Amino acid sequence: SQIPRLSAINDLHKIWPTVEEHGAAIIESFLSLDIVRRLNEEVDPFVKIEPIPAAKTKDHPNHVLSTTTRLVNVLAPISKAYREDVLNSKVLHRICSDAFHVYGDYWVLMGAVMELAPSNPAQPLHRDMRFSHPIVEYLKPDAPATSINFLVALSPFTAENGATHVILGSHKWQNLSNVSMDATVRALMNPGDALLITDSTIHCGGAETTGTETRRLLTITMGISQLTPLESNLAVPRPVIESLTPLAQRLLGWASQRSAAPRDIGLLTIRGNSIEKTMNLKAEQPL
Amino acid sequence: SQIPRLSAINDLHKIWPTVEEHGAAIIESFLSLDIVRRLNEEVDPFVKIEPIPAAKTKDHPNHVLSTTTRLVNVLAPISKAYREDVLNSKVLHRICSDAFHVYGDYWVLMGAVMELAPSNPAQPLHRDMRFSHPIVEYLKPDAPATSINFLVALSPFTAENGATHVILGSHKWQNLSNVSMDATVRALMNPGDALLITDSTIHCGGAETTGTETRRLLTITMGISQLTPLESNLAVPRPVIESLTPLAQRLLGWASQRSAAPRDIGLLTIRGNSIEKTMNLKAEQPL
Ligand SMILES: CN1C(=O)c2ccccc2NC(=O)/C1=C/c1ccccc1
Ligand SMILES: CN1C(=O)c2ccccc2NC(=O)/C1=C/c1ccccc1
Ligand SMILES: [Br-]
Ligand SMILES: [Br-]
Ligand SMILES: [Cl-]
Ligand SMILES: [Cl-]
Ligand code: NI
Ligand code: NI
Repeated sequence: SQIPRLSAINDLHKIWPTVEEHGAAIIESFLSLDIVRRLNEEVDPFVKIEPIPAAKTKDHPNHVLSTTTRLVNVLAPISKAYREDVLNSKVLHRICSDAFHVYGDYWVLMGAVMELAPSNPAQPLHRDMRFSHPIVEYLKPDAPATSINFLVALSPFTAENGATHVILGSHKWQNLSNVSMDATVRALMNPGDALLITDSTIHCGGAETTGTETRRLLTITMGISQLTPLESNLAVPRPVIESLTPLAQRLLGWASQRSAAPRDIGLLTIRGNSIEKTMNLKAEQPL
Repeated sequence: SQIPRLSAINDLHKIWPTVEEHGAAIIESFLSLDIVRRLNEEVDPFVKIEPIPAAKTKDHPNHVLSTTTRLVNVLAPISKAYREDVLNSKVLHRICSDAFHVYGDYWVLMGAVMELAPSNPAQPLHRDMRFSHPIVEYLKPDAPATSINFLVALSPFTAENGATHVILGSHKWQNLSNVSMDATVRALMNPGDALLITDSTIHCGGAETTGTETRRLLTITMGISQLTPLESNLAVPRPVIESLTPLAQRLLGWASQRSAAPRDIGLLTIRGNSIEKTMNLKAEQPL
């Protein structure tokens, strides 16, 4: 059976329950085509200048991604559409608050644009977070998901051009001897549609088989504020940060965070006060 | 039987193995009396001006600590002795690399001076991290410790003045029906001695029974770089940060971090480069 498809408008309350059951759901029109167009236009140049993932120039090379893959993260300074429209997505925030209520506050572990070159091979079937957060492998099997991944199509996802594979129900698997491409279904998606998976969903990028098509996606890993992001916004200029909403500032680690503990003592606090109170960080200041 | 006592000089390799077995160890002369004297002198005024833990002025009040308790964190800007001597402690770094090798890089979750007023009541028996990191409760029982706590005496720890209680072996307990003050032994310590416990060691601050003695400690929670610190150094001036060693900068979240994954892709990275490379952060620059 196929990946459940849900409306961002009509089925909002059904999205997280669907992922919790099946380990994957397609959110049709997660981003409007206007937001996709502005996002694509803004990141275009940064994708073109991005070297190979394991470039000898990098002191944090990515040895896992194929040499044809280009990944651009820390999108806040690059993209007005990302910092304003995506970081304040009503649909994203409803799903994340549904997903992470047991733990507390959530933030962006990584927002990245990925462009796959023609003839990009299929990724091995995997769970995310295993190259950055070894801790997640030590969580009890039934522990609520500590991160989820919105794979947003920025170009068409087809069977031919390497649309994502998922194994439905694999987020609940402990024994992995049944892991095979035989067990997968595809995320066929229009630009702005999003495939939502958990950190336990077994999945992979598909094989690009046309030899002509370039596939692009926005991957948003949302995780509990108790886990360290893969990416830093420490070098984002304060003018850009102060142009954001307080919620967007929190998602980029420019605010203190709270756990769901009844008498929570907080994260990234400064002698009982928040980052934002201490540094007198203003919000929604046009540049 | 009593908490094992070890020399910082002679028994360095024995410290972590001792804690892994018994859940607690006393490191005699962890800090020299000179470092304790300079630390005490530097934090003295900040302890005196610190309001009650749950002060109505705070947007992150601590509702757990007794009203008599004063906790001062983000010590880097306050204390030269902390930022230089403590953050670069050869003994601390050997123990942390022994403790956290399975996970990867570690950093400071919180460095805090705590002063307990005369007649401070005993804390309830507890595990640390339960008011900040709900995630830790979902770790498999046998998961390696993701944080440890150095409770460094800055004044004498006596049975009379509320020396820490620990239950030896309690870091391996799953059933907690045997938790009682009957099962505890005391950390009797001279200034500069440290009680080392894990996030699973059942322990409590003791009852101050003299009505005259003020007890002070430096608590250093060291944790894997995959867990978010309780405290932020985001507001520490760049001059102070650039006065530190690269290792000290990493411990305060002013560097990218690495996991122990064979093909680690890193934490707090910026398009495959480190915070320190990106921002051209210099180190060991006198003010
Ligand atoms: C390596 N790797 C990434 O770089 C990555 C990229 C985008 C979003 C999350 C993410 N994290 C991963 O765990 C990851 C998985 C992965 C596995 C197999 C093949 C290629 C990737
Ligand atoms: C509340 N609380 C703290 O504030 C604290 C202080 C120093 C170092 C770590 C730390 N984290 C805790 O988990 C904690 C435990 C705790 C439990 C019972 C009573 C009083 C404290
Ligand atoms: Br993909
Ligand atoms: Br104590
Ligand atoms: Cl790839
Ligand atoms: Cl207390
Ligand atoms: Ni993946
Ligand atoms: Ni404690």
